[PDB]
Amino acid sequence: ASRHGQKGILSRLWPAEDMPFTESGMVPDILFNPHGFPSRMTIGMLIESMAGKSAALHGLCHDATPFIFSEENSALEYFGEMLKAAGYNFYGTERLYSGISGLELEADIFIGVVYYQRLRHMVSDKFQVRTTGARDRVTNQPIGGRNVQGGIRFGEMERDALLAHGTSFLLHDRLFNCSDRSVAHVCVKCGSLLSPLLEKPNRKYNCTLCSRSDTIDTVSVPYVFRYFVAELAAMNIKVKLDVV
Amino acid sequence: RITTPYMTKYERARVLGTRALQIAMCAPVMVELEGETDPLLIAMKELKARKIPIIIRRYLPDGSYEDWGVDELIIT
Amino acid sequence: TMGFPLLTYQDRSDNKLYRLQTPQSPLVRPSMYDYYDMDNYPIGTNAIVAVISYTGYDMEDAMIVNKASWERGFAHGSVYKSEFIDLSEKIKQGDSSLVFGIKPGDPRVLQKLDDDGLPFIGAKLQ
Amino acid sequence: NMPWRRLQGISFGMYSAEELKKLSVKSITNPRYLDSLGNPSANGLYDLALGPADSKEVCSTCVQDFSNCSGHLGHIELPLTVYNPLLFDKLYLLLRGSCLNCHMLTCPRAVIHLLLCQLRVLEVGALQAVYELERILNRFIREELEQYTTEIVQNNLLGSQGAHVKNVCESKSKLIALFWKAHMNAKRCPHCKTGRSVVRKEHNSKLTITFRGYLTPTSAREHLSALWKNEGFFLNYLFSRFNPSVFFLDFLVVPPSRYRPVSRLGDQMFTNGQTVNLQAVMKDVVLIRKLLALMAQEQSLIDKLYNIWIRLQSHVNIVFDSEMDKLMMDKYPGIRQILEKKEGLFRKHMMGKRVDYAARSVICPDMYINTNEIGIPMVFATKLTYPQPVTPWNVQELRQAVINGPNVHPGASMVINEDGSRTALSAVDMTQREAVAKQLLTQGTKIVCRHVKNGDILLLNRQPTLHRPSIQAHRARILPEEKVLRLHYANCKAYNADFDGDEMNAHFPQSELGRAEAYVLACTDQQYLVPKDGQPLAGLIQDHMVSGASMTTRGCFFTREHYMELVYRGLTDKVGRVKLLSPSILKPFPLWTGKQVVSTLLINIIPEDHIPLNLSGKAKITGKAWVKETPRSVPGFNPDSMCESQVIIREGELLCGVLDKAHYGSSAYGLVHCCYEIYGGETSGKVLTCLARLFTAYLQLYRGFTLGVEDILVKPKADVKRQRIIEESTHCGPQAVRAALNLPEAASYDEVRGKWQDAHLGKDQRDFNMIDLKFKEEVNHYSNEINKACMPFGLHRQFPENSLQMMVQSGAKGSTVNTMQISCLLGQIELEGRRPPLMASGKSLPCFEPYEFTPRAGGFVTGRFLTGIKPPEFFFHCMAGREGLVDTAVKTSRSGYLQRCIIKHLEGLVVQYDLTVRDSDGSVVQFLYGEDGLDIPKTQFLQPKQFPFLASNYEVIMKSQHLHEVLSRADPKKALHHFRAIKKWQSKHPNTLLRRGAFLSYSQKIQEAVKALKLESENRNGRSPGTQEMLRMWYELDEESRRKYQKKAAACPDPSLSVWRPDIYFASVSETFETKVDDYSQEWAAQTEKSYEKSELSLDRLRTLLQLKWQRSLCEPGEAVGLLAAQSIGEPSTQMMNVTLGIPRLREILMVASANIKTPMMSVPVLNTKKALKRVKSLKKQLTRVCLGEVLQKIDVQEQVYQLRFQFLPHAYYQQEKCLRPEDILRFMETRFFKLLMESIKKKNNKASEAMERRVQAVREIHPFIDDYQYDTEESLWCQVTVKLPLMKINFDMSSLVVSLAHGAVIYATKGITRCLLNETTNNKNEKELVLNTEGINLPELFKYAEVLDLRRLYSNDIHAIANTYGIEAALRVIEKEIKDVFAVYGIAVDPRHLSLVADYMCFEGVYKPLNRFGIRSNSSPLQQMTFETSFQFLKQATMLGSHDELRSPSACLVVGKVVRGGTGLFELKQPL
Amino acid sequence: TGLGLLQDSGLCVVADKLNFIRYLSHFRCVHRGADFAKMRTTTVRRLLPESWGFLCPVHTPDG
RNA sequence: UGCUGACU
DNA sequence: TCGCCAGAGGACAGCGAGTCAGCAA
DNA sequence: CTGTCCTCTGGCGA
Ligand SMILES: [Mg+2]
Ligand SMILES: [Zn+2]
Ligand SMILES: [Zn+2]
Ligand SMILES: [Zn+2]
Repeated sequence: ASRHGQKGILSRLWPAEDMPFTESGMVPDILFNPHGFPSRMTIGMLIESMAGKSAALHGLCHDATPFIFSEENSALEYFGEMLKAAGYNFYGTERLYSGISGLELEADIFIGVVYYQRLRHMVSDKFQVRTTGARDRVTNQPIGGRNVQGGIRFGEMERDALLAHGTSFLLHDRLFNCSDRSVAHVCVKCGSLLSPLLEKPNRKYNCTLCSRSDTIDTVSVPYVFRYFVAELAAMNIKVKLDVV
Repeated sequence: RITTPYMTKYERARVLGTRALQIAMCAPVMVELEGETDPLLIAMKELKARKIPIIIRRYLPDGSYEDWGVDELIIT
Repeated sequence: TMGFPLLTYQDRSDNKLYRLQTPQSPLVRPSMYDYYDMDNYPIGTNAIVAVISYTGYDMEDAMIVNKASWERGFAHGSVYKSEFIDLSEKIKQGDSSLVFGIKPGDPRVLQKLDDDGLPFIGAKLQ
Repeated sequence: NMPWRRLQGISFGMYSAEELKKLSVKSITNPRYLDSLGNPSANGLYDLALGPADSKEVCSTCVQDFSNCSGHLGHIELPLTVYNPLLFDKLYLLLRGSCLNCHMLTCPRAVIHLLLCQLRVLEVGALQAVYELERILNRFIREELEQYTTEIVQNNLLGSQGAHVKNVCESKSKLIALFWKAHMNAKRCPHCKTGRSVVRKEHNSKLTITFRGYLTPTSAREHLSALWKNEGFFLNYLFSRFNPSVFFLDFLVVPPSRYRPVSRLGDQMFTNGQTVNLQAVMKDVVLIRKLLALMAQEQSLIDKLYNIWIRLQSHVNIVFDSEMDKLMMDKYPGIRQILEKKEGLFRKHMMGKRVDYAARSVICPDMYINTNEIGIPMVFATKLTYPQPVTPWNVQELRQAVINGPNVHPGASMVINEDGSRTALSAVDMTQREAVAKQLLTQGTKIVCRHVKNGDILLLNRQPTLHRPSIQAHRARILPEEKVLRLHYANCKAYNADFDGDEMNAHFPQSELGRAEAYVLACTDQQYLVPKDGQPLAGLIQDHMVSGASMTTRGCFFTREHYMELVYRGLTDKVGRVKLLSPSILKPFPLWTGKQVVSTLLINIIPEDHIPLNLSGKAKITGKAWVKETPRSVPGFNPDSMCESQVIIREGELLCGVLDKAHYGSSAYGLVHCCYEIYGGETSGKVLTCLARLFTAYLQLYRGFTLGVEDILVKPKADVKRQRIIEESTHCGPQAVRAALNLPEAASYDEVRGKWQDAHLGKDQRDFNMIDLKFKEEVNHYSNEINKACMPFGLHRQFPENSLQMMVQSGAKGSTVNTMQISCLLGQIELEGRRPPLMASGKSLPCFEPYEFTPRAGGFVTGRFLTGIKPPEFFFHCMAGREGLVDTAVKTSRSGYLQRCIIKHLEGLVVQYDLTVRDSDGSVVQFLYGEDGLDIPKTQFLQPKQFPFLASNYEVIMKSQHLHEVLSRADPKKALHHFRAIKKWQSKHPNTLLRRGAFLSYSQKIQEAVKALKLESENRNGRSPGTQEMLRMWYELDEESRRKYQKKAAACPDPSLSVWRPDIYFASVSETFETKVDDYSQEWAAQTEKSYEKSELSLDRLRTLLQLKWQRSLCEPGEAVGLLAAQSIGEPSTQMMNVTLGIPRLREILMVASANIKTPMMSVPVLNTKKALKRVKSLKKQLTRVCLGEVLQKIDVQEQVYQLRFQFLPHAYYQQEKCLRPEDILRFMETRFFKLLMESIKKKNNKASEAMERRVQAVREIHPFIDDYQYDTEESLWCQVTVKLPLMKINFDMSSLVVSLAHGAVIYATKGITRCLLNETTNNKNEKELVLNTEGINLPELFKYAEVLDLRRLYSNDIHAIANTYGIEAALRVIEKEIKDVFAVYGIAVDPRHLSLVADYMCFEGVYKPLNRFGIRSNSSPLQQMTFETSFQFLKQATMLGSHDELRSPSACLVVGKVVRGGTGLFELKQPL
Repeated sequence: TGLGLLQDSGLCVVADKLNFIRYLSHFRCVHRGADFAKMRTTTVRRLLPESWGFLCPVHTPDG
């Protein structure tokens, strides 16, 4: 970031022989796209470049105190006079060559010295990849953190934007085959998930409510749905489900 | 017999997906693959040759259905 | 900002502490920066910036850094992670299960610890 | 091998309480659940029969460990009965309206039997039977109703499966709600007149019957048990065969221990909030079991029994709903809080699960990978694994992956066995991985979990997901040594990514059936057009726009070697020769043009077999931007015939035009949009990639772009004018404010400051905003004067060579408001639409005198960012920038809630094979998607203004897309004949509103009858003397079957899309498209005649082309268009004068559907006749409200004898525009005010402890307090009154009452109308229009002026009033127009096909229903409707009604783990045997 | 008794020396209140002209 | 699990 | 003489996504 | 905070 709110990530490390060298032999060490100025109107960066270049040239140290330079005494006039007094040009543009083709670019570039700060947010602290790992034991879903392995949340907005594509199987994959997917089995006649019970060791799940074991059939169902049926039973509510 | 003759994009997607999941489970490829390791490229190769013996069962909102052949369906 | 946070390392035992190696003082700065000496604790570095559209990788808020400047020490830094190991944990009010120490010859700590169950000062950890 | 069995339906009922037994492994009795060391104490909550809570133990009930044991249920057996907290309130009502003596409900048996029969008929679906039964009753009890009801239920059975539809659930909901709401109040008992044993319940856990006893759940239980017996036939339908026993609990169920996990809380290592509530119940059970034993070993003992009962009920209450009981503490959240909230269990872990095989990292710009690709930084690639099956044709490349290992890139972390599983290769000995590279192909084959392999498909998402384009599929380009995910800049606007720290998620499909859909459907080139309005989304940005605009300009010449190496560097071609061009200049030196570079790059990208496209359009850079020097006039030159403003691509070769943002950009109909139409979405992506590379090479090699200070600078000799204008602007405050207070034009310099101060400290504060506005106008005039001086030509460098211009002017970045405000003016600051606020002393800032007139003191900043802004302007600018930041945060919450509401309702609306948009219930919201099928994306070039483009590219559009074959297989006779019939009809009937009729057509003899025949009669039966002759001649004195005046008067044939199935029927198009095609064919056959270019296309081949292109743009079956409408109304709002604006209005319209809106209005045109114009003046003056307070000078109250003189105003200044007269005004006081005065005096005193003569007499005839008023024979000179209450009254300054009453006292007003006004002009086309707008709403009170005003063309924003005077089909269009006008104020434009669906859904069932929490009550899905809001009320409802769910919604389909019933899941596959 | 305060949380906060400009701003911060972070209306966020010289217009968190 | 910071 | 048009307040329930950390109960 | 929904609530001719 600069001292004017122009934050940005580092996208490339440009080789030092592919950088546009100036007619003085120099070569920039920061390349800043000129399109952040028109909409953000940080005209203080364009003045800091010239002030810092004039400082480095004359061994001085200029002040950037607010409200010290009026319309009559401008900052650009002052620092352009400083530059023109060092053999550079008023408007702060020195003309570069192309470090890749070796030709003097048609436009003269605006170069200078500005003070960069390095921010505390690094990709090394904000990057995550999960394949398989821990699980919330109440719902049997990924745990949900970065210090712990943790999964990223899909979300209801994403669930509603993914089924506007008509991709029902991408939704099935994300929400069902990746987060939680169990084989809870039900009594087909009673249609109840709480009723099938195992035995004491031919291990046959037998329905407790009606003593038959030919009526039990396994169903592929989420795990939070079984948790939901259990917490509903807790309230005496019954979820009767029709198996086909 | 009354629905559109063409193959909607959702139908193409699901048919390619199913044919690919079949090829990947060691199913015979009737398309003479030529060195490609992707089952989805093979499924597209088969769809272009009109060799897919699947029956799209289009469901109407009242339960009534119509069974179309993947061969008898204009792929755009 | 990653800067120079303080002068007394070896003493703080914080959790995280970001340090910039070679800070500089702005060549263009308000005079109040000099009333509260803020150069006792610098925050950034001066860089030669050109405002040019040249790469194709510096668009939409992204920036380009010369590679030789980055290999000559431009904006290098470090973090200090201090971890307080109080070993009254792993136990309750029983016998002292807690003394940093190595039983002699453990194949597990053959040469990574130094006989008081603590890494060497200067050793690299992975 | 999966279970294979699927779910069809889920019903919610209540458990018997006797079948919960046997659903219980053991009864728990030990309160202390945590062992001394933290293990489970036997017989406590955490037990080893209720399942192993953790992997350490094995259950006692079934030997099995955690992760394999389904937990078991247990029961805290209660000492005595307690009421169940959910079925409790109903119980109360079942006891409020009932005779505790008789044990029968106090309702007239008529209502009981009527409702019983209505429920019996609803259970099968019969919906007319409801009103038929009600009318049979009113016209007439059990035998009368049961005959009809049984006849219905018998003749209309087979409909129990077709009863779970909206319109059948709304009726039952309304019936039962009305019953519970109106017929369960306490009433004197029918059979015994004294059966009101008033149950009256205090806070929950307390019911008190009177003779003030406490109702014990056992006595209430017996009362219910004996009331069911008498009234069961009726209640078994109001509750489903509900047993009354379910209303009471004899035990509490402890859920399985695996669902209750011990965590930690302050000073407690192992505790779950649910076990802490159940432990409180167990502890009360133990204290109560002791008191019972104390009675057995035997008023305080039983008062204590009744107090411990009330305490025990609340723990079970708290156990069910943390906040049911508010007087208890140590109350952790119940189940209502486990289920129902944003944290909840539905909006989290149900709709928003967490996913495996996903990555998240900061995204970085790439640009050297194709637009359909993502760069993966070799750290995800080595972890993200796809589990591919091993087969004969892949076992070779899989073998290399298992050999490469878990850590080298084309490798694999594991291999799953046929029957076993999960033999991990992660070892790094490199020999066992080879030991297992064999035995691949050595049932289900081994599956190798391979890494990402540089062609894989990945779903990428940015987290504020507001549209479909926020999730797109990309093609896994693997990059080495990074931790960032690299993405092309064309895909930025789709995600809203900005490369300033912009973490993004990447999901890895794992099924091979979601890969097919990521490739076909979710791909990132099918996403070129936004679904909101079909306009392009992908496009180049920033310096790819300033590069292409400066290369395609006219004076750019390149030598052979810069021409080349600029073509090959954009192409990077891989196959086949590069087709070059010829130099434009061949002689002095061979040279190229830069437009030729783009040309030759365009003829290589377009697919080899297809032919280059023709294109004609406009550029973004106006042809006026280049005019340096004053323009002169040449007699035959239309300067625009040869201008850089017109883009002319002729056979893929750019011949003219700059090609700025208008192409390459996010603008429609450009070069890339036409490429995407004629040649597909992959070719447009290729064009974008190659053009980006070319425009980067150009700026990097030969040119350069920068932005210095000499392009923001301003010429001298132009800043002098700016300075003089700024000096002049410092003198415009006094005049502005003064002439806005309507003060004497001059001579007052301090009265103005005082008037401003008064207006500032006023109460209404609308004479202050007047000054603010009339001051802003002056300042804005001055600001506009200053911009013109400097910005156009006062700049040191002009547009071709200025770097700021040519960046805002080619659409690269910024607007013209930014270029200024950097030079020559910053502007007038406005915070809330007003100037900065003043202090409490009248100064806006400590630097400014109080009430200072200078515009500088009000936020008019004349400084620019070029030369900074002084300290006060920096503060005012800071208030405005902060208002913006505070505001953006508030807006995101408001918009996001509105999207969820619309999304939750419209989610299941999908286009179906019949082409109807139908809800999941089967309900038909629309019969064609937007009134014509047609998807908003594919309808962009079907707009007249583009047949010109489709005609030019006929050959590619026919060859590449439609094909000449489809014309061969397509037949139009059925549809063509229909349109011929329609055309003939409309030819015989030019005026289609002329009351066609057979008999009406047999009124042409009108003269024949009026001549002599009917001259002798009267109005026999009210008709006429001459009408009876016509009736006689027509009736039976005409031919039997040849009296065919019918055919001359028959209806227009019904539209073709209605009868002829637009999908399978060629030439069956919309009635508005065929008109456009006719118009264009007629205007195109008359252009070919004078064309000097050979056209090999015929009008009747162009017609078939357009008809095919229509038939193919037809909204594929399964589209799910309701979700698209939801997201299209949401995204624009989420992002972004006497009416409402913004999200307030959208929420009034959609979410609230209010009958009370903040700003109701009307607009009737004025009839355009000389008499009407004269009458309207009186009409406006007639409907404005005149209130006693608006006509009064001051009161004079004397005081127990309280006199009052009103002293009314003179007519000079209020009769002008109020239409009032003094006799009417005074008569008003005598009959309304002077009696409302005594009404208010009683309002206070009830809780305190020749001709003058007749008027006075009648007035005191009616009231006993007044004595005598006055009279004013000369314009209301002195009109007082006198009262007296002589004994004892609170003598205070009653002026307060007679002033608070003389304000809300209005002489006369039309109900609902507060003021009218005639906005003179509303049209330029027919400027003569006049409109009588209003600020109230009363539709009928305008019907009396059908001759002064046009009552057709009447409009109102109310939508509930329109729906009551004109119907619901007329409110649909008002809804649509309101949404459109709300979006229009911001330039947004949602496609009409979305508002049509929203309005059709809202007005589906006959009423304007809100799109909110009360609109879902009429919804056939209990699993939906509880995933939205108030999940516990919707669960209690669904439970006490036995409501059944069909698992057809998206929510009900994602809750039970099914595949949604739209889009890709809408059909089977049925492999044939 | 809440001490005549109206707030019962966020009374003391961690002072972190990430920089000396993060640290020096903890002893010049003034919090309108922790309850106002939960409000529909935004009128305690208006930067009135009476905080001229007493509160900085620019130095406010921006979320 | 909550309170404090912080990112878009 | 209280039913229904009017009329009042009281209660509830909603308040954008998704991330990372520390500290402490 | 703002909205509907909800629950009453006593008050003149039929
Ligand atoms: Mg950003
Ligand atoms: Zn059973
Ligand atoms: Zn078990
Ligand atoms: Zn009775």
